[PDB]
Amino acid sequence: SWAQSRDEQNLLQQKRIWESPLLLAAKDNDVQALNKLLKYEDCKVHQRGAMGETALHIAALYDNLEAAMVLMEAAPELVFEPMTSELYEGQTALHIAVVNQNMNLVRALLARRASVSARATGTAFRRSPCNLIYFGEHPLSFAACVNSEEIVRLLIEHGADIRAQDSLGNTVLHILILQPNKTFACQMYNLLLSYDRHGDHLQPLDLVPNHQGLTPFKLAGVEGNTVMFQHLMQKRKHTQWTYGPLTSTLYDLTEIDSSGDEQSLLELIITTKKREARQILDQTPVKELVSLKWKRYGRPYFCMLGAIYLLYIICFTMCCIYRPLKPRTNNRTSPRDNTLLQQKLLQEAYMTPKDDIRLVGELVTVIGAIIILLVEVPPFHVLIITYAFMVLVTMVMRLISASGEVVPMSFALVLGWCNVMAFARGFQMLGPFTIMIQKMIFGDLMRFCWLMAVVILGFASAFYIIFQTEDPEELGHFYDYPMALFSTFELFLTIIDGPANYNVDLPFMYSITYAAFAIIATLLMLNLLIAMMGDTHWRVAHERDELWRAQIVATTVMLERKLPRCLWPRSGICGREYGLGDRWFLRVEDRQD
Amino acid sequence: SWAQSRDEQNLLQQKRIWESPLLLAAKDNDVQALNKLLKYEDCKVHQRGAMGETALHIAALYDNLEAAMVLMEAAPELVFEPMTSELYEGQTALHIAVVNQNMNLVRALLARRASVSARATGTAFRRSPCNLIYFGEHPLSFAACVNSEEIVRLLIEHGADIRAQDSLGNTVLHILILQPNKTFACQMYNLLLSYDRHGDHLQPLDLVPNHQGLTPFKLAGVEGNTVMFQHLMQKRKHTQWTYGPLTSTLYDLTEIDSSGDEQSLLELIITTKKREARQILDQTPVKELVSLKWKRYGRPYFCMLGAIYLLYIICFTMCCIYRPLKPRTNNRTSPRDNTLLQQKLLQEAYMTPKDDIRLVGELVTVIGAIIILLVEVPPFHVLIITYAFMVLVTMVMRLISASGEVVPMSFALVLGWCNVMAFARGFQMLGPFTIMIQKMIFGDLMRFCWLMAVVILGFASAFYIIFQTEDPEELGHFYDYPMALFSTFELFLTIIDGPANYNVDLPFMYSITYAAFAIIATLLMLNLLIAMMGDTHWRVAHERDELWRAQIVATTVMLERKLPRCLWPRSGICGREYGLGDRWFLRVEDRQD
Repeated sequence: SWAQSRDEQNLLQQKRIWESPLLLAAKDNDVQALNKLLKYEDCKVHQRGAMGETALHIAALYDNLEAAMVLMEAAPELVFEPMTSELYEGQTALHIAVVNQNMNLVRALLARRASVSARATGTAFRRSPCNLIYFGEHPLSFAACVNSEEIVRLLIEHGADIRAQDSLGNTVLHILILQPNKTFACQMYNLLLSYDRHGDHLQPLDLVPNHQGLTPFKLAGVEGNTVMFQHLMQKRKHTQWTYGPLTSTLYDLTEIDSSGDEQSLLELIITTKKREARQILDQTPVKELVSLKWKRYGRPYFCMLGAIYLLYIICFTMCCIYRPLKPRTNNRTSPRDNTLLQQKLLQEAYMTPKDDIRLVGELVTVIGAIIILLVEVPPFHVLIITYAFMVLVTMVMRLISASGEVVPMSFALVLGWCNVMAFARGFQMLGPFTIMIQKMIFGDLMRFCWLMAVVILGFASAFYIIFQTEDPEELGHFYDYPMALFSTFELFLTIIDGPANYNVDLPFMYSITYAAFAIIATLLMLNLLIAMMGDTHWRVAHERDELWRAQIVATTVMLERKLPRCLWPRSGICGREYGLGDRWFLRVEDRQD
Repeated sequence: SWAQSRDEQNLLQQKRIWESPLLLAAKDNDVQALNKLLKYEDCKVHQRGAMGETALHIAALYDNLEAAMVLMEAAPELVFEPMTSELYEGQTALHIAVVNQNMNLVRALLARRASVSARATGTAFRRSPCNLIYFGEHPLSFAACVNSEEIVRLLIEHGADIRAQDSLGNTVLHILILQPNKTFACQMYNLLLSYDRHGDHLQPLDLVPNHQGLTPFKLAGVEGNTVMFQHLMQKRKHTQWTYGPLTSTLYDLTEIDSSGDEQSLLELIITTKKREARQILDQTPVKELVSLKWKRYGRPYFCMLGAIYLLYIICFTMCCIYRPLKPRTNNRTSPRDNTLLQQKLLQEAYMTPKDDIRLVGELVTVIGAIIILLVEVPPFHVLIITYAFMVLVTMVMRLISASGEVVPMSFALVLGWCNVMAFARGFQMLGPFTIMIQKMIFGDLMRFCWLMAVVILGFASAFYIIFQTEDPEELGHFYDYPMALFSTFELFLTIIDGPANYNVDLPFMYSITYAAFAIIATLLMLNLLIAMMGDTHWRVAHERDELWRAQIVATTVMLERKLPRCLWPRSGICGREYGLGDRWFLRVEDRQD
């Protein structure tokens, strides 16, 4: 809707230039038409367009070098003119001549003393999926993005401050990484770091964060610009001796796995929604860390948590398959050939001190339940926190001592068991299968359960109307509509045997309909779900160890934020005694090929 | 952990050179800084690093030719200096100058009379997956591996003994095969066999075993260096007449299928854990043998064993489906609507001489059981040896004459039957299906049963808590927890019909949970196993006849070690009468294309 308002504003600008004789003469450089229009008669030069145009902006935008030469004699001060409002705010013609790769008015605007500190604070320049581009505010940032090297160099030779920022806090190095051209923009990164002359006594342009606190090295990791990222590692690495085909290189390891303000590089690789930024994990200075971090101190510290969780659920259940549950001494003959039960769940009979051992084993879960919430005072926490509710619920179900106690118990038990699926990630060749289950359910099945619920609410609603006629004493598959859904559900998954009596005849509309149910659902709708399962399985295993590797890291940093020090040293060997400084290093070796 | 100790030692060497002014001057060839440091003042030259450095080692290692020229005037005897300890033991600068492909100090070290017999016995040179390289001890072996031909030739012209060995017994030909460059290293194999001048009266360098007894021809087969292997067959073959497009070539067949110390080449191709070394079996002098060895004398000798095994198991079942087993005259009414039985297994009633024919047929298995153990006094022996236990167990179950006799009987029978799966390998287009079953179970299923046991110990543990309430007289799927696992197990494999009564109402938490069991397991967890089956099936049949060919050979040599001679001639025709010698040959023909 706003883009239409961008388009409604845009054509109004075209109708505006169509009516003004100056700006329509500013479309094409008809200089003989201009000098009759400009030099002879007295025309105002502040003819504003639909959003703040001048003729000086138009000839700069439609590549009229020669027409703007006439404009410089007539307009000495329209260089000092920003574009006005609502898409272009603070844009001048110094920006515009840069965007069209040159004009040599570029040289003439500075010969008329243009302002290179002009900030393009418009909406149509701000970072958005609405704009198809993003180049910041300053024309120096407009210079570096379009890959025009000498045009950049001219701005250095007129005082364009490299250390400028946008509203987002992004400097000119941050804009170069955000461009979709990756190799084509990498050469500017070397040229613009040739002009980092002083550094302003701290962070010499390569460590300056934005408003959200992002160095361009880490932001390169966030966007996953892999080609740029290898080029920034060339600066970071500091090679030691080389031994023929061997190279004892030494990566720097400074912003990777800190405990800083954003706590890592690695979590920022995880917590973005950009799927493609996880390609960095195959790159060797990061790939070596997460293998070393997981091999020693990662994997056995995980399984030591994993061994505790198995003994927890076995204990639970041991205190959940043994339940008090007297024989039925209460109200007897309420099930008149009807809802059967005889246990009724003992009130406070906590005698027989085998039950005191059970009372010990019950308290093992309860104390362990509080620990999980003492962890989680702030896709698998949603298992274990909902595990932590139901253990607390089933004790409140015992302190109040109500009746409906199995209904939180069954949520508690199977999610307690199915949460050790999460522990199968640290047992390699079992990792991404848990990723596969998440890919089936929230990726394919929940956008397919809307298809199965259509069919199943037809036939179950159908069969209730067919078997409204019959005595459900024979053929009790559809005695009522609530279980009719459940009864059709496993005919749909080929479990219930198919309702057939053979003592009496069936009604005639049943035989057609349940046969039509068989064709449309038993072989067809079921197997088309299986091919969706069979499609995504081949999608995962073709990228297997990748999503295994992404599983390890996000597990690892999550383990670090909830485990203290003095049991975990920060990986990579230290400095200051081997004599480089507080930067902590790790080395890696390679053959040439 | 040791690699960190390699890295902790490595940076300490960097801090060591950082503090010493001589070695830091030995980093870059600042000769004007050196002559003030060396020629003017008196500096010791035995400045040892963190593991035994000299400045003579450093300039040799960081490619300072000119700095080492100053070192030769100052240090006449540091050429005679090995690297000291714990990674580099016995390494001198004569080794180091070789590794950097030249220095012409290479010529000058021998001009200072360097020792080419120096043995690099360090840990960081020994064969390991910790080291990324392996080049032995002697610098002649360091010369040939880096593919520097004239630098090799210089060592011949100063007395480098080619016949030297490492601690492993590997000569210089063994190192050339172990390099990952295959074509790039093959040219050294011709050049170094140009200098096998005498041969030391026996094994002229091409038949010298190591400490584990490996000729380089056979070791080429063990590592599967296929490109090198074809080049070694060029030496072995001895071509006869050629007839236009025909070529009556004649491969040598000496170390392939011996009865020597390592009993073959072929078993060594099998019993390595290297999967890729079985690529040799497609190469034509070996591919022709195993086809000829299996076509005649391989296949019908296998099926003659296979015909015996079928009549064995048929005579096994014949004395196992007829069992003595009286009617129940003993304790009657112990199953109070409970565990039923009426046979109780007769003690010693061996009358009715039809049973004596059974007593004959029982002794057929027992004698045949001892033969299998008389074979196996020292993945399918584990079938037949466990077959051999249970037949012995079921006779000890008869001599003691105990009761629990069917429990070893059922292990005995189905593994007796399923061991003739192994006999389907010699019946082409049935071979690799038995390989597929091993690929499913130990390759995919046992790294997936840990996933199924998670789900199945939830829901079976769940349903026991749901159906703790109910009378199990109706709906006896879950009367107890031990059979509750078995009852959920075939709901998981879509066998048991789904527990549904329709006389009474079911408990409410059942209907949700068993429906949730249906979604997560019946279509989802089951079919994702099937796609794993459907993945590896396409992996096997794409490489079908390969793993069929590997199946034949490992079957064949296993048949040779347990069958004597005078029924098996060693294949390939003989010599000494056709006039070449004791080497036994086989010929093969080919069109040009």
